Amino acid sequence: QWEPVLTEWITAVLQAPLNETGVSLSQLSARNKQVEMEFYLPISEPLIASQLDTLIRQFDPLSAGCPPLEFMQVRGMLKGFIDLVFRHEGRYYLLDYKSNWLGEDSSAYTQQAMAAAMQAHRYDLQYQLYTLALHRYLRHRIADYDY
Amino acid sequence: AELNAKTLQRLPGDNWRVTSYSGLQQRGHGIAQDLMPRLDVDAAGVASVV
Amino acid sequence: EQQWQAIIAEGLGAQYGDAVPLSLLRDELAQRLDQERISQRFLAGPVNICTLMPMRSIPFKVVCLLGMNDGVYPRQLAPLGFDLMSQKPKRGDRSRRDDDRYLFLEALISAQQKLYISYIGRSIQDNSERFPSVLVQELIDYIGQSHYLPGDEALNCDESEARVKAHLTCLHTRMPFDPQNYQPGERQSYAREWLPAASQAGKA
Amino acid sequence: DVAETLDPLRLPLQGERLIEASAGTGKTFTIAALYLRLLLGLGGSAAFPRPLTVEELLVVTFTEAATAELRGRIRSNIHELRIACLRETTDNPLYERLLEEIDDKAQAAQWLLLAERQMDEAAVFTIHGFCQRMLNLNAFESGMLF
Amino acid sequence: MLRVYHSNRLDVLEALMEFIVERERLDDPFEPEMILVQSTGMAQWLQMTLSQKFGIAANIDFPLPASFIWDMFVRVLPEIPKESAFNKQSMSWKLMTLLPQLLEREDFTLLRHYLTDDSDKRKLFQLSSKAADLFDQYLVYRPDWLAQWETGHLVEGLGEAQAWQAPLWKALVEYTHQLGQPRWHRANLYQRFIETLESATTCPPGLPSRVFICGISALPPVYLQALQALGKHIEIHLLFTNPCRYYWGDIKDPAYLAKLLTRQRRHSFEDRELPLFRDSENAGQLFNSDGEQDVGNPLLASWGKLGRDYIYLLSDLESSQELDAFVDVTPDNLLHNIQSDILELENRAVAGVNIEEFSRSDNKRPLDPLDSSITFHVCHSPQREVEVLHDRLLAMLEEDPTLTPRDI
Amino acid sequence: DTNWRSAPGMVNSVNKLFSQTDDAFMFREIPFIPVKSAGKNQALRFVFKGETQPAMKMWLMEGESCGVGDYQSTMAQVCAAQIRDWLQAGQRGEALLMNGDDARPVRASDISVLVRSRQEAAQVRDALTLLEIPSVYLSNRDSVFET
Ligand SMILES: [Ca+2]
Repeated sequence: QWEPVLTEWITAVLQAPLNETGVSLSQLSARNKQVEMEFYLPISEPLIASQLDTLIRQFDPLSAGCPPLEFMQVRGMLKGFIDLVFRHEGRYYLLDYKSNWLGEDSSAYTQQAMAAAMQAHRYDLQYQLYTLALHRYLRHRIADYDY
Repeated sequence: AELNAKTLQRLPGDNWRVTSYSGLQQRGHGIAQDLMPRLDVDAAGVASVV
Repeated sequence: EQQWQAIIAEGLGAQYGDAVPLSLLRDELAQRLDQERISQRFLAGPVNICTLMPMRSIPFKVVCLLGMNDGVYPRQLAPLGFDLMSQKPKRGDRSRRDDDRYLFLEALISAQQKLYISYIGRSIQDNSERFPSVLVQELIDYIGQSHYLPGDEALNCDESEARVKAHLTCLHTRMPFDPQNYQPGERQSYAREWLPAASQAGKA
Repeated sequence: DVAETLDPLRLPLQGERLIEASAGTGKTFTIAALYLRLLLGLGGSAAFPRPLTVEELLVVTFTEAATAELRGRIRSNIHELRIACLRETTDNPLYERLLEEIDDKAQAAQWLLLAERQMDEAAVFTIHGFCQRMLNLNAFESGMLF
Repeated sequence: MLRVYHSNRLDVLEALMEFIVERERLDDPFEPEMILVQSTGMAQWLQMTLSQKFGIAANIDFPLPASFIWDMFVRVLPEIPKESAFNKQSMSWKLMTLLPQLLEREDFTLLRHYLTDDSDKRKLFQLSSKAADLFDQYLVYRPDWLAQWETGHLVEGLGEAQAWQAPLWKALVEYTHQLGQPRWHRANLYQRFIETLESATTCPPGLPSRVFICGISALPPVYLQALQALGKHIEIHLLFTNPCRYYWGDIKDPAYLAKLLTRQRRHSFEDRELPLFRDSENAGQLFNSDGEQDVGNPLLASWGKLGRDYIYLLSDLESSQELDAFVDVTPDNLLHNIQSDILELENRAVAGVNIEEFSRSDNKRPLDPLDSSITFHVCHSPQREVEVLHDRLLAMLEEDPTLTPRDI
Repeated sequence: DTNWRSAPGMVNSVNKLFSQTDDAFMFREIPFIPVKSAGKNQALRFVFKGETQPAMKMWLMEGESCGVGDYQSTMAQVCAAQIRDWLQAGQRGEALLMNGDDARPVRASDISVLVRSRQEAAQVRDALTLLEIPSVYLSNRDSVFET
């Protein structure tokens, strides 16, 4: 008895306009989709929580809510799964489906409420990290690529 | 009893680990990211009269 | 929930008509759950304690083998008996015996700097003696048959051999607070914790 | 009635034989001997039709520590009698009386080499290990669960 | 081409894989770099090793061999269902609806009684499985057996049980048809696969660019051939880590021997091979009728049993192009000495076949009481055994620095 | 026929005892045939505070009647005494196990008290322990949990 609600829920999210010119999951064919990408970003020279908080600040207005540096020095690797990475014949993207909230209804999924839970779970980091990976990967694959 | 125990002159120093945006999410996911590598680790909780 | 769904969907796939008794599923859910292994921490926070996995012979500087006792390492299991294929073998075939034995070899081969070999020499009860897995026997036996200590250069094959095997073989103590573990030399313990008791420095 | 003073090397390795190993009579030294004979098919008229493999000489003891020791003692005797086959010379009892019965020290050395590397599968189990083993192999006849 | 690389250490083979990737840029439309592997461990070792000597590792697929071969079947051949309808699982179920009917046949009399005395689908399900398990196996080792049984024919020389397995198999195939499921197994499909690839000598229909095979010291005869034919339109880099540089396997016809006297090329330089002109083949190596009556080193003799088979099957391929990548092992340690022997296929064991040999002892190698590589420890119990290790790990950590814990 | 492992004096005493009556094991089907003691052992002997002792020695309580009670309090006592007697006389090199012209002082590790049940063991362990002679019941089944 969840099929109606669900079958209607999925589509609504598919034919949903991403940023601006066109872009909507439903417009993505197999060839332009790569699901669940697993990456490994080596990290030499200890990554200090504080040292990273600085630059993360200057460039990101989101990470302006500066509680950060909640982890401690780490040398090694950096695992990570990317729910989805696709291309709108021009560029590549980072999609992460996030099922969360019990926060009643709609009013909690507004451009404000969302950017709130963002720092709440410090997902912002996920961004910078994930993209830093796609960067390294695309640069690696696309022989002579630009950001 | 003419004994004594070797005492190592080395030190811990550095620690090589393989983290993963887990340097963030505080534990509880202990053995969780182990049993299900792709579990929706971003969610958790109970539900009620909603 | 994954395994449960799996086990059921699979049965539906092959279109099973008749009904199913719980036992069937529980007993299977059990088995699967018994085989599902967790090893996500294999190469991050160092020092990996594990089992000999076939098709995973990575090179390490240090390789330690523990519990290489007879009846324990070359892991067994007899073919179904009605597995035709096992009576009339062929070049492609595979069996655990073969897999494990070639595993022990992959260790030696993969150990770049140090090979550590250990087995249990006696049960702390009837004190009867136990034995090292034949594989380990085939190793020191080869060592002794192709080496000789500096001192002993003119004595005998068998005699020079013994001294070698005996020299590499190290008989440990029953308790960690045994003083032998605290004199000077071969593996002086790094555990001062026991030192006082090892030196009978107690106060009744 | 009244048994023949047992001479291991001359015992007829063919069907039904009862051996009384009195108090500390070297029951173990006997078993090993008889084991080797069998492997190399030695003996003579009191020998066995053909040579047997490690995985054909069934030995059942009652204890667990028993089969361990029995299995241990044998791998050793084999490694020796085999070596004492490459040197074609031995100066330690049993073995010598054995080489005199050997006709091709060079072959026995080979045959034995296999017996050596085969020991991690020697058919030396306990009464109980033998059972569940035959059972689990012939499951249909025993109506056993896999 | 089906390139076969024999190396001494996984490192060099990882190296060659590292280079193969830096060279041909590979396309990049989210095309997953492929590496057949048989243990998560490898996948992790490679992933990390590669993320380093490149700054990142992202796509890479680690399909198991069996899952690769079938992947291609779907690609090459016409309309092959993803996932066979004869997979070990579904087989168990289909076999559970069948067996009950197949009883009381005289054929299955043995099962007929085994299943009666009692049950509640417990005995029936273990059988339906151990059966499906076997079939799943016969579909790889003896895939011709089925094509035989499918038509009712038996195969001369097999134990009984074929008495019931053979019918049962014919029975499963017929039943799966009525169900309306893709008749295609893995046996009735490998022959065709090769034929359509071995022929159609035109071009690669649209498969992957390059493929690697890392850390798998064993593959089925059929999977190799399947890869062989595939290695005519695709680049197959099979990285086999071999314990000996010379050939240590057995031989077929004294006619097949000279066809082995070929040579392996260095991945970058040119040609090499086994020692001693003819004498080698002669002497005792591949004596009487058997195989290498000497297999040089006695350790590699009784252990590598699995290796021989795989190495022997690799050198029985035609479209192959094996090549050396063996790195030396200077004999300074006891470990290095032994490791060296195994590499050069030589036996330094001394038996003392003669009083000349047996009396002196300086013919063997000098030990060095100070040598700690390869040590032996006898303990009273697992606890004790672990407490002791922790001590010596500590020791050998103290000993030489550079030794981080991950190296143990 | 040959009994390696044991002293001539012993094998002779055991054979004599079990040769008394016919069918000592009282079962015509379980006859007792003596055994020849091995030559390599012909040198074995046990000397104490002077000369060599008999392979077998029977200690007989006095009196006409005797309850199971007595023949334990008194036998354990006796046994106990003879143990410390060998031991003490052992440190003084007067208790020796000799193979012809070789010898060594008997040590606790050389004495052994066979028993039929837990109690009997205790009975012994006590009279022993009463003489500061430490012991260990090899057939102990108690668990670490009721200590
Ligand atoms: Ca997500």
